[PDB]
Amino acid sequence: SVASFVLLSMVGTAVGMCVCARRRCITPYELTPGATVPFLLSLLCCVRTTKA
Amino acid sequence: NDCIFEVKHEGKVMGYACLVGDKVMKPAHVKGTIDNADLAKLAFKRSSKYDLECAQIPVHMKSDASKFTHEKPEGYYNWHHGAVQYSGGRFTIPTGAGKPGDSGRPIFDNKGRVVAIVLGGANEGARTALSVVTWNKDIVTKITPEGAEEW
Amino acid sequence: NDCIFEVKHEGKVMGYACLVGDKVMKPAHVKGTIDNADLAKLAFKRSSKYDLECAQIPVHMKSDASKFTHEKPEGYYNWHHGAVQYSGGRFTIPTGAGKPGDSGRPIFDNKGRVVAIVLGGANEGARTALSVVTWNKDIVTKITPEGAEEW
Amino acid sequence: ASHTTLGVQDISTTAMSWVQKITGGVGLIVAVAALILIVVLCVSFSRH
Repeated sequence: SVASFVLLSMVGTAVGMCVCARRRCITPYELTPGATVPFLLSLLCCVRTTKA
Repeated sequence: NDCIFEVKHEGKVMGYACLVGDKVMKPAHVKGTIDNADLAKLAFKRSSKYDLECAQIPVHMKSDASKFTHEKPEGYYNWHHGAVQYSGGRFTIPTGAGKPGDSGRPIFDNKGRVVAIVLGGANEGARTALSVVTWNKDIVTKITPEGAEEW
Repeated sequence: NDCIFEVKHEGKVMGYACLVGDKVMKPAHVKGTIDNADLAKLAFKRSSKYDLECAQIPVHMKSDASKFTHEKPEGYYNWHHGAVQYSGGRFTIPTGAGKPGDSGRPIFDNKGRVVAIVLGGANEGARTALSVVTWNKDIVTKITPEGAEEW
Repeated sequence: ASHTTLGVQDISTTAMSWVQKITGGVGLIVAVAALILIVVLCVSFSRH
């Protein structure tokens, strides 16, 4: 049971790294004045990529 | 109301918030609430690292927004309290024009295009070199000289 | 007859079609018939993504064709109802200059080269930002402001 | 019995291969998130 526990904490840390990665998708491109980065979003494609 | 946009908290100006391009911008360090209830209900994103608050501008207000440019030639620019000298990679102001509370003022050129937002300033006697947050080739960058005070 | 050709449908005016280069362009959402019977019978190609219907210009309509360019500098331009601002990657008009029915009018520069056709618009208060399809470096691309409705 | 000397570090059949195959950890994804964090810090973190 604690092995299932530690594996689900490994999935929890996967969730934590993914949510930190989505927050560090957002912090370079909040909605910069330029509001157009194909060179960012055309390579990253993490989440909600469609805003230029 | 030419360029003036403002967040106010319990009667006192807590700096200013500005909608610029497609963003609603507010310094994160300014505590309190936007003094327009229609604005106050949008989804706001906070960044402590850069002290930035951003929101998506609603469509029906888009036509009041300022034009922008990433390109900042050396010269003189405009802000709320007058001329702003830019040269040497250095933005400067006359000492006393800015104080805690003035964070959020836009800097705009002779065509009224905003190029930077004031974050604070470092008094060096006769002149004050301002600490600033700005953007260049779509990347946000904060420039802080040593010994700068938050406004 | 300067740049605009009437489309009419069952007695009511139903937008516009344009002769540009060797191409016939028509918004796909526009129902009805082009007011030239030879034109109405050509093989039309549909693009749903761009809302475009296209046809081959016949040889005999040499004198109605426009001239075009892919190059669109920032500034002000002209259309039938007045000035059209291009800035920030955005076309805008005085609110009320455009209405449902105006879909199909071309946008042209100061040298009369058609650069764009109007597909619709989003009211943003003082001005209205147009949803348009246009060719950047000869490739068709749609530029759409948020929340745009067909006109 | 006479073989009683056994504990918890007891080798077996396929079992330890099974616990090897189950241990496909997350440290690669953690490392690429650390890479993104590093490339965000090093835009202006040349001093401290």
